[PDB]
Amino acid sequence: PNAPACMERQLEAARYRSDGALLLGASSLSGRCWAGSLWLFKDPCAAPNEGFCSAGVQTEAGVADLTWVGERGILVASDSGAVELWELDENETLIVSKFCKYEHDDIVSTVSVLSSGTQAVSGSKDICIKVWDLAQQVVLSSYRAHAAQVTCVAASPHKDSVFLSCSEDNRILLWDTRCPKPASQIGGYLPTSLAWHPQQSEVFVFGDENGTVSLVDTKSCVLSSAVHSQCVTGLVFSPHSVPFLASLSEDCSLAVLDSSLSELFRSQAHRDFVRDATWSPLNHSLLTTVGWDHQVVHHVVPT
Amino acid sequence: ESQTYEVFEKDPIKYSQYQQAIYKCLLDRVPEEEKDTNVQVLMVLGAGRGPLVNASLRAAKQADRRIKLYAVEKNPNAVVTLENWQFEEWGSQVTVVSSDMREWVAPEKADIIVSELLGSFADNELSPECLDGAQHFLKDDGVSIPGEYTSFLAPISSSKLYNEVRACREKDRDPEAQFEMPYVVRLHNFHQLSAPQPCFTFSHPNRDPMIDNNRYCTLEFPVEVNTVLHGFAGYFETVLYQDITLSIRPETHSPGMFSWFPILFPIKQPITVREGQTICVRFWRCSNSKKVWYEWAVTAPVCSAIHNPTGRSYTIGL
Amino acid sequence: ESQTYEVFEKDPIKYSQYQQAIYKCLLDRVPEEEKDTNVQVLMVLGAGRGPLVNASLRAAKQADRRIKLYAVEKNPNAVVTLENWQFEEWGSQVTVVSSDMREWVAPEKADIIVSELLGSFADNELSPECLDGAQHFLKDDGVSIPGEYTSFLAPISSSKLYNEVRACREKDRDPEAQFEMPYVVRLHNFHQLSAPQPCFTFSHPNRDPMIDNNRYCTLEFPVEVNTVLHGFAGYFETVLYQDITLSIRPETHSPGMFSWFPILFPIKQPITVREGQTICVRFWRCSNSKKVWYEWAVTAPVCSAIHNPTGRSYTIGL
Amino acid sequence: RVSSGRDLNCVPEIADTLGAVAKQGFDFLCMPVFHPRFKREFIQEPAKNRPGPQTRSDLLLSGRDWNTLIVGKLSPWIRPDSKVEKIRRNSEAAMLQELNFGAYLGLPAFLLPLNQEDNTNLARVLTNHIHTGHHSSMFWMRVPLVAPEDLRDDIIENAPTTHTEEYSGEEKTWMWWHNFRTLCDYSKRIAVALEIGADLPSNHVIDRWLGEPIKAAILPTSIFLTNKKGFPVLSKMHQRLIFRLLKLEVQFIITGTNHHSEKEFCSYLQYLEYLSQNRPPPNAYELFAKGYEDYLQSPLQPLMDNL
Ligand SMILES: Nc1nc2cc(CN3C(=O)c4cc(F)ccc4[C@]34CCN(Cc3ccc(F)cc3)C4=O)[nH]c2cc1F
Ligand SMILES: Nc1nc2cc(CN3C(=O)c4cc(F)ccc4[C@]34CCN(Cc3ccc(F)cc3)C4=O)[nH]c2cc1F
Ligand SMILES: CSC[C@H]1O[C@@H](n2cnc3c(N)ncnc32)[C@H](O)[C@@H]1O
Ligand SMILES: CSC[C@H]1O[C@@H](n2cnc3c(N)ncnc32)[C@H](O)[C@@H]1O
Repeated sequence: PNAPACMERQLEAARYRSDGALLLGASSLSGRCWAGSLWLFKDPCAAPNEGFCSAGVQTEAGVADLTWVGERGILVASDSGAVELWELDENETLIVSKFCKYEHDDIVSTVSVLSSGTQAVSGSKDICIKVWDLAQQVVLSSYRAHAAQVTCVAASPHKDSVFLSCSEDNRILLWDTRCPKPASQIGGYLPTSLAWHPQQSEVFVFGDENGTVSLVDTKSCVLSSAVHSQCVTGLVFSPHSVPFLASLSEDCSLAVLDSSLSELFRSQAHRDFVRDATWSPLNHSLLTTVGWDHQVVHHVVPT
Repeated sequence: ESQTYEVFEKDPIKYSQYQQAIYKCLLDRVPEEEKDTNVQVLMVLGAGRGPLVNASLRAAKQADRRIKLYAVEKNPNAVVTLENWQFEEWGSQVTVVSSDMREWVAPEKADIIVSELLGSFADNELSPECLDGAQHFLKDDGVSIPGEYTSFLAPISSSKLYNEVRACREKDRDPEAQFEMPYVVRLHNFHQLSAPQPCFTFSHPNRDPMIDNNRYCTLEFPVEVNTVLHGFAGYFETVLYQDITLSIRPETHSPGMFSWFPILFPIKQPITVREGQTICVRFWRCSNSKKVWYEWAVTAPVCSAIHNPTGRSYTIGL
Repeated sequence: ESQTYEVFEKDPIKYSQYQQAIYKCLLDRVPEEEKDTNVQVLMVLGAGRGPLVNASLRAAKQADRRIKLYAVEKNPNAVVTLENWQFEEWGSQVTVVSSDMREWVAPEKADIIVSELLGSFADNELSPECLDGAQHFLKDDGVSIPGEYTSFLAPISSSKLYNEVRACREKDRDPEAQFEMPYVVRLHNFHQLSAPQPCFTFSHPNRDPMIDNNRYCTLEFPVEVNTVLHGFAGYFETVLYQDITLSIRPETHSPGMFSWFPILFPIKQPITVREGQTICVRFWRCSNSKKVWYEWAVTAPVCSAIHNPTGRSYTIGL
Repeated sequence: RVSSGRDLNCVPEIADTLGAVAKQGFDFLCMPVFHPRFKREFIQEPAKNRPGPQTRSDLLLSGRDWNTLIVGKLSPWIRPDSKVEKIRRNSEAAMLQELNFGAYLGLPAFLLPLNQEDNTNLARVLTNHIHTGHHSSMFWMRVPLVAPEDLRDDIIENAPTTHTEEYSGEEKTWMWWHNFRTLCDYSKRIAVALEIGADLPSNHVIDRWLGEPIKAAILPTSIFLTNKKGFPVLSKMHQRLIFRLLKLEVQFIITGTNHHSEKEFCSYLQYLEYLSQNRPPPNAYELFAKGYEDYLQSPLQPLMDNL
């Protein structure tokens, strides 16, 4: 279908867009060639079959993280130390490279798009965090705030200048590019994943390496719960008015939590690391997970 | 290491014999009328980087018979090579197993097991113990390749090699430990005092109740010259299937093959030997649950001390 | 040896505690109404010359409960003692088994297992490994005596003991091997620089999936005096059942008992320690399929070399 | 003239990568043996029973290529001194696996990081590997001149950078090294790969590394200034350091992306060559001495002995 013959084993990311087309990133973390790829599925249930895809392309290197940039654009965190932007064509069959700037000195491990949609922030294994402009295709600022590998960065949903970050230096940093000193440290185990609350601009949650999911307010007093037995890789809120939090880990399980961090759903469907989750915009009770076992499981969440 | 497997693979005569050995065994076990009905279950025990897997594929193609391959290998570094080959080249016909053959719980019994677990003294890599432990998942009418192997010994006079061993004395161990351990060596400046004689033999599959791999062998070597004994050169022969053999015994040496140099069992003190006298050597293969080792002693024309008692100086790890 | 078992048996306090431990466990497991219906299956794992068998008999009589005894013992020399006792005294109530507990295929599951596999550092006789291997023939609601044991460490200054270890240098091994191995010693002319702290703990029956007996423990010892560290004294505590305990930890030492002297982990080089400084020691329990050993290192106030890496100087045989 | 290599943490095709690196004049290539992000489980199911190959085949290069042109790297996720018991145990098994594979390939060197104070369990595992089998493979400990915490940008509002002169505190990275090599009992297989930062520390901090086994000097691309022509150069501070390092005859490694995008990547190396040629030449002393550097010889006794 005007795309690579075969995609890679380790599925790294999975995102839904407005209408409900499932974006897929995948990396080869084993074998001769260690590259990555991007895929589109207008039919979510056809995944991850390469013969039944809308779009697909082979990248130069592996895909560490990606995110939906509107409906056409795809932003990539590459191992080469480059942030890559791809754009779907008008037909939405091909995927042409928009830009591919090698600015990071090491693997780019996390990326997130800011409110405006013309800007994004990246985090690398090198300590730098960089602010990008997608229009001019240049780095606006470069910040060496942490003292270790930047694990996760997360843009504020409704604030352009604000974003979170976390690193192996055991620092959760709340940023604001308006301040002269933008970073601000939020007061045991290393932070691995971040997620802003969709309805509340002052609230966020973070998962650690020990498996604890936590609930933090900007003002202060925090709530938490031992959800997973191993490191929490990602945290994604549902599109509901009263949101459910989907948590995913390296213990090869999925858990859906309520507002009070209480376990609602459990799914030991994956046999390998669970890498990403994405709620279906059409059906809010559906949730799609991807893992290194090369499964694309669709979960019926009781809501 | 990788380059240790590399030099093994750079011996095409050995694998051509293995190819031919399997080729014949396929024809004997599977008739012409059951060509595409019967799929033979082969199991390469100790697959390494997979020269036998390949040979088994070639053997099946020239024979024109169906096979199902396993590739058991304990070394996890080599298993990386196997799986990359298996993904790219072989496919689902070869099932790479990353395990000890003595431990592995087989999901199927084998018609043939193929191994390459032989050193310069045949059983010095504990091929007996490994294949005994892998024997349970062989069919009651199953074949082993090799089906048999024997070790040979011959007394040698070499003032050079004696003086070479002497110089392997190391800090923080017995002063004479170097004399109580075998060496792999291309024997050049030496004198073979008597013709090689068989020492230890092993048959697979072993069907002797309470299988014991401990041994004790007395050899008498008629000497026809005055000389001074310094050690015993070791060789081996192996029967792969029937008339398919490998050998490093000088008189029956496989031509061109260079995958095994001879082994040398030294002695602490040189022993003078007059013409007409018989050199009498005694060789033990000993073991416990953890180790296997050899001991040896000269008993004629004069007695030596027993070498390597309790494997103090040299053991082979189980 | 016989006289090694003799001196073990010449400690009546230990066995009275074992007697009392079993006594209580019988009462808890068997109610009054099931006195002559329920026969408890006891299994002494490592029976020796049978002090526990006897204690188990006494415990059952004072409790007035029915028991069925096994006496598993691997040492065949001791089994001679057991069988002669069993024939003359015990009878068919005691079933003497001559086997390893890790190997033995039990014809019945146990309600209680009783063991005496503890050394001066508790787990230095590989009680964890043995009881893990004997765990399968324990009932799902079965008890182990001891049910738990812990090892303790305390830094010591002794220019005497340091100089004593020094003088254990032997031919034909590492010049500093003597410093990388523990010693059982009645510590007399020494100074305990800090209070003992717990090092390694073990619970039986172990219910942690994929049971791992490897460990790594960091201890910080606050020193309140100037001194020179020469090693670490080792002690242990064990919980037999509940409030029934044995201990050689000085502060909680069982009164009268003399069946375990303290153990000593030396260091190659003495380390000066000022008042107010913290001595930081690191202890590993390591293992492979054949051996178990300890490694250790001081990290504060100055670093020492890691002692006994890969069990080069000292191993405990499996 | 100068022996130089290339550090990469991204190798999509091992054969193609070398070709590019070799064309740019580099002598060897520092790269991972397992994919940096390929995190592996060894205890908990079902991730421990992950199928398929764990990394690349050894057949992709010749034995000689592995032996001379490749330097191994420990994967970044491996943290043997983690506070979490699970991550510790996993990192132990992973560290041995990677080190064993390094020895299998017969690599001449292997990089391990010293990026924190406590590297005790790291040292305990490495020492065990050294005393398992026999190998001549060196181990280059990646240690920075200045710790990452001490060269971070002062851009955190409620956590300002230490503006105090801490004489002992600025020497901390040496103490990281000292403790590590002491634990390992001065193994001759363990050497330093000294990572040079943007801002060089005080002179005393640099003098600390005199008499230490420095085998490599890692140079990031970020530390390079740009001249009027528009090509990479170094400061007069860094120039004096490189001049000192050339006397020790270390192997210079280049790490990081091409910040000088307009020019080739050879330009970085060409500058080190430029510095190599432009040094004070060896006098009659150093001409003759060249060969006997730190070579122990017994004092002559022409009375007792006849020369
Ligand atoms: N399982 C196997 N074991 C074995 C066991 C062997 C013999 N062997 C050693 O024991 C040994 C020990 C050493 F330190 C070094 C080399 C060897 C050899 C392997 C190769 N070689 C011949 C040679 C070497 C060098 C050469 F320039 C020409 C020829 C030996 O003498 N070859 C096997 C092949 C298998 F498949
Ligand atoms: N399984 C058992 N293990 C153990 C392990 C121990 C301690 N131990 C040694 O390790 C050891 C090593 C030696 F070379 C010599 C002696 C010991 C002892 C056993 C006796 N004794 C005390 C003592 C000795 C002499 C004395 F005049 C007074 C008192 C120890 O110190 N006692 C057990 C009893 C069990 F049932
Ligand atoms: C090709 S040389 C012989 C091969 O057999 C392997 N081997 C030796 N003993 C065993 C065993 N018990 N189980 C599995 N493989 C083994 C060795 O790792 C080597 O790769
Ligand atoms: C009474 S001292 C401990 C006793 O336990 C025995 N023992 C130790 N390990 C085992 C084992 N694995 N199986 C059986 N007996 C054992 C020893 O031989 C000793 O007599």
